[PDB]
Amino acid sequence: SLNDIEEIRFTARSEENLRGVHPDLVRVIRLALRYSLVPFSVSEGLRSMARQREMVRAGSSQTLRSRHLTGHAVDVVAMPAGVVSWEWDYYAQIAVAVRRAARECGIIVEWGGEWKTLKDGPHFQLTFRDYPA
Ligand SMILES: [Cl-]
Ligand SMILES: [Zn+2]
Repeated sequence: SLNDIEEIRFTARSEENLRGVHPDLVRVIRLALRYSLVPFSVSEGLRSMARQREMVRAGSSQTLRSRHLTGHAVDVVAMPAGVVSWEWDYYAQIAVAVRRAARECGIIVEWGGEWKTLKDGPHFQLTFRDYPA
Protein backbone atom coordinates (compact mmCIF):
# COMPACT_ATOMS: atom_id res chain seq x y z
CA SER A 1 0.00 0.00 0.00
CA LEU A 2 2.53 2.61 1.17
CA ASN A 3 5.82 1.26 -0.31
CA ASP A 4 5.97 4.02 -2.99
CA ILE A 5 4.78 6.86 -0.74
CA GLU A 6 8.11 8.56 -0.21
CA GLU A 7 6.80 10.99 2.47
CA ILE A 8 3.77 9.74 4.40
CA ARG A 9 1.36 12.41 5.64
CA PHE A 10 -2.33 12.11 6.59
CA THR A 11 -3.35 15.47 5.20
CA ALA A 12 -6.81 14.61 3.94
CA ARG A 13 -7.77 12.64 7.06
CA SER A 14 -6.59 15.44 9.31
CA GLU A 15 -8.28 18.24 7.34
CA GLU A 16 -11.59 16.41 7.53
CA ASN A 17 -11.44 16.10 11.37
CA LEU A 18 -10.25 19.73 11.66
CA ARG A 19 -13.59 20.96 10.32
CA GLY A 20 -15.09 23.28 12.92
CA VAL A 21 -11.87 23.73 14.90
CA HIS A 22 -10.76 27.31 15.55
CA PRO A 23 -9.04 28.54 12.40
CA ASP A 24 -5.88 29.52 14.26
CA LEU A 25 -5.47 26.02 15.69
CA VAL A 26 -6.22 24.59 12.25
CA ARG A 27 -3.44 26.72 10.81
CA VAL A 28 -0.94 25.46 13.38
CA ILE A 29 -1.90 21.80 13.01
CA ARG A 30 -1.75 22.01 9.21
CA LEU A 31 1.77 23.41 9.41
CA ALA A 32 2.75 20.70 11.90
CA LEU A 33 1.73 18.08 9.32
CA ARG A 34 4.52 19.44 7.21
CA TYR A 35 7.20 19.33 9.90
CA SER A 36 6.51 16.17 11.88
CA LEU A 37 8.82 13.20 11.35
CA VAL A 38 5.89 11.10 12.57
CA PRO A 39 2.74 10.91 10.49
CA PHE A 40 -0.41 11.76 12.36
CA SER A 41 -4.08 12.45 12.01
CA VAL A 42 -6.55 14.39 14.10
CA SER A 43 -8.68 11.81 15.84
CA GLU A 44 -10.97 14.34 17.58
CA GLY A 45 -11.41 18.05 17.00
CA LEU A 46 -14.84 19.30 17.88
CA ARG A 47 -16.55 17.21 20.57
CA SER A 48 -20.27 17.21 21.19
CA MET A 49 -21.72 18.21 24.53
CA ALA A 50 -23.24 14.75 24.78
CA ARG A 51 -19.81 13.11 24.44
CA GLN A 52 -18.39 15.44 27.08
CA ARG A 53 -21.32 14.59 29.37
CA GLU A 54 -20.55 10.93 28.86
CA MET A 55 -16.88 11.54 29.79
CA VAL A 56 -17.94 13.33 32.99
CA ARG A 57 -20.31 10.49 33.91
CA ALA A 58 -17.64 7.91 33.30
CA GLY A 59 -14.96 9.89 35.09
CA SER A 60 -12.51 10.70 32.30
CA SER A 61 -13.16 14.43 32.71
CA GLN A 62 -14.04 16.35 35.86
CA THR A 63 -15.95 19.12 34.00
CA LEU A 64 -18.30 19.67 31.13
CA ARG A 65 -16.11 22.65 30.22
CA SER A 66 -13.76 21.42 27.51
CA ARG A 67 -11.73 23.24 24.98
CA HIS A 68 -12.90 20.56 22.50
CA LEU A 69 -16.51 21.77 22.71
CA THR A 70 -15.72 25.26 21.44
CA GLY A 71 -13.20 24.39 18.72
CA HIS A 72 -10.07 25.12 20.75
CA ALA A 73 -8.50 21.63 20.98
CA VAL A 74 -7.51 18.59 19.00
CA ASP A 75 -6.45 15.11 19.91
CA VAL A 76 -3.96 13.67 17.45
CA VAL A 77 -3.20 10.03 16.69
CA ALA A 78 0.23 8.89 15.61
CA MET A 79 0.18 6.88 12.36
CA PRO A 80 3.73 5.58 11.81
CA ALA A 81 3.77 3.73 8.49
CA GLY A 82 0.00 4.12 8.43
CA VAL A 83 -0.61 2.13 11.66
CA VAL A 84 -2.03 3.72 14.80
CA SER A 85 0.38 3.80 17.74
CA TRP A 86 -0.10 5.12 21.27
CA GLU A 87 3.62 5.01 22.17
CA TRP A 88 4.75 8.18 23.96
CA ASP A 89 7.81 8.97 21.87
CA TYR A 90 5.72 9.40 18.71
CA TYR A 91 3.62 12.04 20.48
CA ALA A 92 6.74 13.83 21.72
CA GLN A 93 7.89 14.01 18.12
CA ILE A 94 4.54 15.33 16.93
CA ALA A 95 4.74 17.95 19.70
CA VAL A 96 8.13 19.17 18.37
CA ALA A 97 6.39 19.89 15.09
CA VAL A 98 3.40 21.52 16.71
CA ARG A 99 5.67 23.67 18.90
CA ARG A 100 7.59 24.83 15.83
CA ALA A 101 4.43 25.56 13.85
CA ALA A 102 2.91 27.37 16.80
CA ARG A 103 5.96 29.53 17.26
CA GLU A 104 6.06 30.44 13.60
CA CYS A 105 2.40 31.48 13.78
CA GLY A 106 2.88 33.48 16.99
CA ILE A 107 0.39 31.32 18.90
CA ILE A 108 1.00 29.38 22.11
CA VAL A 109 -0.37 25.85 21.87
CA GLU A 110 -0.54 23.84 25.08
CA TRP A 111 0.33 20.14 24.86
CA GLY A 112 -1.06 17.44 27.16
CA GLY A 113 2.44 16.00 27.31
CA GLU A 114 3.28 18.98 29.49
CA TRP A 115 0.27 18.71 31.82
CA LYS A 116 1.40 18.99 35.42
CA THR A 117 0.11 15.46 36.09
CA LEU A 118 -1.28 12.55 34.07
CA LYS A 119 0.60 13.63 30.95
CA ASP A 120 -0.95 12.33 27.75
CA GLY A 121 0.40 12.78 24.27
CA PRO A 122 -2.63 13.38 22.03
CA HIS A 123 -4.05 16.63 23.30
CA PHE A 124 -3.23 20.14 22.02
CA GLN A 125 -5.17 23.34 22.68
CA LEU A 126 -5.27 27.04 22.37
CA THR A 127 -4.87 28.74 25.76
CA PHE A 128 -7.76 30.20 27.69
CA ARG A 129 -5.64 33.36 28.27
CA ASP A 130 -5.21 33.98 24.49
CA TYR A 131 -8.47 32.52 23.29
CA PRO A 132 -11.08 32.94 25.95
CA ALA A 133 -14.44 31.26 25.82
CL1 LIG B 1 8.61 27.26 21.65
ZN1 LIG C 1 -8.10 16.40 24.06
